[PDB]
Amino acid sequence: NTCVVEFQFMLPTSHCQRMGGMVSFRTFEDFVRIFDEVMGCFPQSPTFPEAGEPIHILNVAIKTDCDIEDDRLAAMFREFTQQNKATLVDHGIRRLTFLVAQFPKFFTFRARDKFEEDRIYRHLEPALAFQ
Amino acid sequence: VNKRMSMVVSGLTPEEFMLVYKFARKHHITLTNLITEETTHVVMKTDAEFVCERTLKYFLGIAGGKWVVSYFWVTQSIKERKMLNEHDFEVRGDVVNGRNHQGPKRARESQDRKIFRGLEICCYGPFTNMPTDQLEWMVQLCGASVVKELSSFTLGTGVHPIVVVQPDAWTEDNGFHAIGQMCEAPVVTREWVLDSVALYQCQELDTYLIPQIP
Amino acid sequence: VNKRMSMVVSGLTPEEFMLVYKFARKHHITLTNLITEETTHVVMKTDAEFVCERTLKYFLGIAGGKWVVSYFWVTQSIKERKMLNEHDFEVRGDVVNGRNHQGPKRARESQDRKIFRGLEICCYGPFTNMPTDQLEWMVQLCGASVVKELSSFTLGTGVHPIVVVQPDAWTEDNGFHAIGQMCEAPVVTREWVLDSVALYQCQELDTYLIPQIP
Repeated sequence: NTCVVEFQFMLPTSHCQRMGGMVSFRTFEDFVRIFDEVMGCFPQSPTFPEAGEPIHILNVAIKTDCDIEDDRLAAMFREFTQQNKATLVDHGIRRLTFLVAQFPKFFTFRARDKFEEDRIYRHLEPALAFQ
Repeated sequence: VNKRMSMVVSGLTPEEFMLVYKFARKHHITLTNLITEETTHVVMKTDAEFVCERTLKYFLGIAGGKWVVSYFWVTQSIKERKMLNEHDFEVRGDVVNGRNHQGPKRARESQDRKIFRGLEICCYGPFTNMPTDQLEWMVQLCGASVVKELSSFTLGTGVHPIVVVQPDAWTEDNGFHAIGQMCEAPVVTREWVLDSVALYQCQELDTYLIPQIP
Repeated sequence: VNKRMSMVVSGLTPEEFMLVYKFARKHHITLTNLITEETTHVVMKTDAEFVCERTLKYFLGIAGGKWVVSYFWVTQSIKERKMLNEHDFEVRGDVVNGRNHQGPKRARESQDRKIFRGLEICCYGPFTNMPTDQLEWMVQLCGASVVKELSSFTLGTGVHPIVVVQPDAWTEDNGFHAIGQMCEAPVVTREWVLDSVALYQCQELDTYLIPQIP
């Protein structure tokens, strides 16, 4: 029940490396049951190269095309972060952005080490917000 | 030297074993395929009410007083991104011998009064789904003195010899009904031991006694 | 009791590990995820010429003189439904230290003369991808005497002290250049040990010597 893309990038003087995961889903509910593969690949035994920190991005696509009720909306969405701050416990996650579709309405909850959710960046993805 | 963490699993599909291995993988926890004295935790596949199947590792786990926990403890610590407490998911029983017989639980907390302490058990081959030497380890773990051959039975009033057979494994012969003529010991099916082990309480032989020929 | 067959696997992706767990179960073979003194067999992921990758378990396998065989013995048994001879699948080398250096083979055949018997090696934390106590177990299995702290070094003409560090593991700090001021001993990288263990032959320190600051 989980569709995964992997992210891989680095800092261009934004503020070295980290990975990410985006998964596209129908309802936010289905995610938290479909939780367990996102945390599955967070893999391969340790290697020993030659002789001689939150690092996960998370964006979730959601549907059910709801409307104005940002309070009841994001509050429900928010208490997923506050119920499992475990995300922070699993070697920390940089960002949890919730994306609800119809342009996509973002519900950005970023807690790399932080409070769950940032208010300036709601309705926008902070990589593109840099513009 | 101190003991290390060590889990074994039972009743899992292949895809499911990797999840326990993955749990063991993250925290370098020992995970074996044969249950031994070095094995410390036994992970059982259960339903929502922490009721499991009867496997070789379940019985052998009880005999050794090892931590017998439900497989749902593993999925939940990963599922919730925390390191939850194993004890909340301990299995309480099975679908044959009772829904709350607390066999595994009593065995861990009662290793000082093993159910077969002071009993002499002969593991009478052949066996299916359970090696003879593993059943011997089981009764060994339960305080019984293992007797390898019928002539080695102790003769005495204070000794309690018991011949344990599995009627199911025999198909060519009815020989298990004649041991009582050859020795002084009750003859019961292996399920008496397994049930006694499954419950960790020495059951009364009455329902499991095997008829002898006078 | 005599020792039994007991395997660990190394360098396998999760999907490959699942094939071995099913394999070990049918013939009641012990299969663990952590390598110990009781472990007798080490199953390595290799190429077609029995040349493998460098993992934590590969080195530890050689140090203990355990049977080191290739992962391909399992894959071959399904195609032909036989249990072919493992010795035919002994790993011959690795992609770093040589394609035919026979490290594992010599280790089995040289358990009476371990290469670091009578040497004092100091395993200097911290480490990544390898627990400190496991490398200590590694050099212990190869006959070295572990010295926990620099002041605890044995002082004598017959003693050869060595401080082992991993320059890669330090971040924030340049500490591997200051050991010469802390003790009277050559300082070499952990990779010298790792190469020595992988080959089971004491390598020349020259290329691995770590520059000190006077």
